[PDB]
Amino acid sequence: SVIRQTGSSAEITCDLGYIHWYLHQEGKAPQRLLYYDSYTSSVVLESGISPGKYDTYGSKNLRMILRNLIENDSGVYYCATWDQNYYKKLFGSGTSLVVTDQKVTQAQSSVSMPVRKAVTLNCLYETSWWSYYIFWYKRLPSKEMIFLIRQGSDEQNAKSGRYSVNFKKAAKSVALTISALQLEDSAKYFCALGESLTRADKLIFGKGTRVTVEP
Repeated sequence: SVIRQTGSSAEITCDLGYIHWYLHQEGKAPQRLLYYDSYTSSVVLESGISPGKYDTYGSKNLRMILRNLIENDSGVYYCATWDQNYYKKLFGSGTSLVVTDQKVTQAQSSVSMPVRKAVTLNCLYETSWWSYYIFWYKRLPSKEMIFLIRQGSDEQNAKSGRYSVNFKKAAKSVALTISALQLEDSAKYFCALGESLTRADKLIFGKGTRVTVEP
């Protein structure tokens, strides 16, 4: 939770070989800004992103500095990395900054359920790829993206714990159902697409869907 003001600079740190910095702005879906390889010190910026705006350093050490702040840099920044077995991308703690003066859509609306009752969150996705993965995450009030489930474009339906994906490739729909909804499940759930399991592969996110378990 970091206040700052235009023309200034900001140092997001990271508490996790390739690291991916994402930016998550209000009401928008999270997006990769770039990814950086420690080994090579190489950096690869995404389309439109301007070089010399984001500086990245480290390998305790890993940080990103933003160079010329502007209210649009406002948002919450995350560092990310593929798990050691590429089952999932792991996300860092999350850092909200405030500067002061292939498609994925989850249009479903804030939902409210009572406790110990199921909820199915919808997620529809567009893609040119023959093969890809879908990852569902839970964004906590602390702003931490937790990983939940992954559905493979060629697997049977995902089940893990209370989590269930009903996979419908023909219609590219992947709604997550959480089973015994409990108070703590009250969160915002993001649905993500990826193409392959590789150091460089990014995640394309929906804008997510608030769940509120009620007693």
